Amino acid sequence: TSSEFEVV
Amino acid sequence: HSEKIAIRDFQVGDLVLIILDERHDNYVLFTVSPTLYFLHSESLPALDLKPRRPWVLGKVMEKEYCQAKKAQNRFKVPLGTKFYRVKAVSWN
Repeated sequence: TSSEFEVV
Repeated sequence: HSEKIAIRDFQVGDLVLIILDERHDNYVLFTVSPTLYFLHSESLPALDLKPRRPWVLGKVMEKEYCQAKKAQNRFKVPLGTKFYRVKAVSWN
């Protein structure tokens, strides 16, 4: 999940 | 009444129309923003949604700004796309 997207 | 649906600049407490977006395989907020506002996965059960009902009315609890870091992702957006995830509960 953290591979796919992150908070920015 | 104060019960009118927000369409932009979503704030805690806003009434929002949460709709199934088939092209992005997710629930989103109805908006006139060009940016996608996805429903946060944690909010699905309390809205009686499943990971489908076409729309539900919710109350905004939290907003988070995100970016896709891989080209293949659950939001069906390209690498680098920025979008929001919104936590919401039922309006009723």
